[PDB]
Amino acid sequence: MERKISRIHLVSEPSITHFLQVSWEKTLESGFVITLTDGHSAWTGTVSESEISQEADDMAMEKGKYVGELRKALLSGAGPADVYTFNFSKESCYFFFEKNLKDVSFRLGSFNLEKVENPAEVIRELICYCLDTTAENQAKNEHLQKENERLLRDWNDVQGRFEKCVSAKEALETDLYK
Amino acid sequence: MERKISRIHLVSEPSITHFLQVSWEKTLESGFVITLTDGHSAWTGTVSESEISQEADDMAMEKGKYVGELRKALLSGAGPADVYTFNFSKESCYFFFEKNLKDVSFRLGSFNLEKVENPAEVIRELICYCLDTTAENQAKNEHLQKENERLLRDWNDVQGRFEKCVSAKEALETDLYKRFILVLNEKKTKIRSLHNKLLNAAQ
Amino acid sequence: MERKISRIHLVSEPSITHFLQVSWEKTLESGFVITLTDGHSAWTGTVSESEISQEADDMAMEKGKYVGELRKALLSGAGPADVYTFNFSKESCYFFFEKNLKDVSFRLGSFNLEKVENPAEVIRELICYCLDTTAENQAKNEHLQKENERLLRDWNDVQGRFEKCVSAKEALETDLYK
Amino acid sequence: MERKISRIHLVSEPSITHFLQVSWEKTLESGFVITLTDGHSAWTGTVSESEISQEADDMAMEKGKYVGELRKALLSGAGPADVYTFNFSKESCYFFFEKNLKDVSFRLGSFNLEKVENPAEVIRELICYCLDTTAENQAKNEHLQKENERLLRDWNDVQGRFEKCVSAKEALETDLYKRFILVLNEKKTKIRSLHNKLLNAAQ
Repeated sequence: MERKISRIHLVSEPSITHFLQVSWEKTLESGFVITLTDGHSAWTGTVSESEISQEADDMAMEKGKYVGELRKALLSGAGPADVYTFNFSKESCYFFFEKNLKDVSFRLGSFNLEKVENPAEVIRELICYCLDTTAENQAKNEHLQKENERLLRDWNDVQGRFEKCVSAKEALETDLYK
Repeated sequence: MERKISRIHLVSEPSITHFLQVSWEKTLESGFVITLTDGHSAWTGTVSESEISQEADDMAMEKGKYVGELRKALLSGAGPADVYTFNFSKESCYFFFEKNLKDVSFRLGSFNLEKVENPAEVIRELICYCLDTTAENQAKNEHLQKENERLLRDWNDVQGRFEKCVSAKEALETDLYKRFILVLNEKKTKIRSLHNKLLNAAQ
Repeated sequence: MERKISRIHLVSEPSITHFLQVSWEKTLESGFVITLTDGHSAWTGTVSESEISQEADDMAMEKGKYVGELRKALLSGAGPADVYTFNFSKESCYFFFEKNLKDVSFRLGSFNLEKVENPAEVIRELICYCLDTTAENQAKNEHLQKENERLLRDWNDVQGRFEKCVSAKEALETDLYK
Repeated sequence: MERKISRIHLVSEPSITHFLQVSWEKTLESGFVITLTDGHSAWTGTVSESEISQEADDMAMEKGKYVGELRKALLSGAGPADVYTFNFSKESCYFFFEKNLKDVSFRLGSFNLEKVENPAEVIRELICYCLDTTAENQAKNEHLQKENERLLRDWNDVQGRFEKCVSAKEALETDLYKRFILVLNEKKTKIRSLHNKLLNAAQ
């Protein structure tokens, strides 16, 4: 399974940074689970692959394009120009996000999130994930430097073999064969 | 500032995974702030450079070795055989940790942690910090990657330019050589044209 | 425009008191200008609202919290416990301030200050500002006392009206109506 | 000690604003120290109680009125119609000021000012002094403010307690009154019960 964690700002609470954890199986369009967090409370919701496909229809868009918008808006895939906003009512339990073109905004999606009974468990899980992840990427990068390091020392060996070659030549002619 | 995050298990709470966030400026030896979390509440404390030197003396251990111990116990820098344990009284807010040696554990250090009034902000700050870290590292990957692909190309085409130089010089030289041979010959062809027609011109 | 003038002590010159003049338009986070003075020389620098927001990020803090720290440290908003220190190199032109928690200090900010070509003009301006200000606050307080004074004399009138009321009563019954 | 700061304009330097800092102990009449500044350099001098009395006599002016003039000219206590001028020779260090009367200015006083070796400290001291003043005054505001809010409440609830007293007494009294009326009646109801059944008991 795959996930993406990102930070957003709710239109109703601009002084605080909320977080988004979105996870899916093979593809985002195959359906995904979405969790919103403020670091203490947690709200989760599910979106089936049929609700997605259905929404793309209601919007006169090709499923691919819509999914694309979903990536940009929910998996932090937005471009420098793209501007997305997010809304959530901690009473309504209704979460909706919009795209803004020149200040003219249009609904892009919306779903209901239910309050998580055990938020600290979700959060602990999120941190473990990040921990494992940072560790993996640390390794990869560490292993990648060993490789670059090898290339350099591996190259330094060629230098030496070359010098020894020249000397063998600047010699052999002048000597051995006279 | 430097910052390190890791998971630990409290002796009194073996079922719930706790997190430790250590922040410091230059070396751990200069002091450092330490935060503990269960993802719901947060406790923070500070350990000064003095307290660190004091503790190290109380164990008759040279600072270096001690700072190293703090590094292993508190920054996940512990070896596979290293057994460190952590203790925290949520009523006392006294936190001490010990290194297990010869089946017996010895207190390696301690400190007090005030309860954090606003845990959420602390957790938020941690996730913010992780996001930056994940993003920062991913980029270093991609940069190291290209730097890697770069080196690999300079190699793949060095033995390319090299084989060409030789051919070049291998050519200029052969001319230079064939010439000299020609010179050696002319100096002998004139000798015959003469010595023969010279014994004709002279005698 | 708003400003705040305060006194600090540079780690490198503890025997002398330096001064800080910080000014901003609507908000501190909207960007501000900072001037350091020793009463003779002057060093000024600017901080845009984007450098601020940027710094809060690098520090894993919410813009609001960071700005808060800036107020406490640069506009003398520190609490009794808070301890901030300030550094400046009159060669490096580099100014940096740190917060100290139990003697363990952490960088909080830093910027470059350029030497002011006409320090006495800045200083004269600062004094005019203080002058105007002291005058305003003098007025306000002076006007506020006239008000308190009015209330007291205004109240003394009620006393008299009351006495005249009683007398009218202790009379009317005993007299007029007999 | 008392201290007053103000801006003035020197006749010889109409473009640069200068500052005057006057310090004294009880009354200006007891002597006082005066400092002049352009924010770069500083000149200081002292004017004794004697010199002040001497000058006042040299003008056949009663001390009181003269001290008042010094107050207006040197402590910003000058009226809207008052025109005072100031003169300073940075080469002589002689400073004299005059009051403009009937289109002609008359010297009101003078004194010498030695150049201050360390101007910065003087300026620093002034800003330090202003900081204290701004802080001290702001506090008096806040204190006067509360003292104000206080008085306003005692009023808003006095007409409250008052309306209640009346109701209280307005009640106790009505009982006290209704009783007496009852007494007056009983003294007449007995009269009838008797006089009628008494003319029956007697006759």
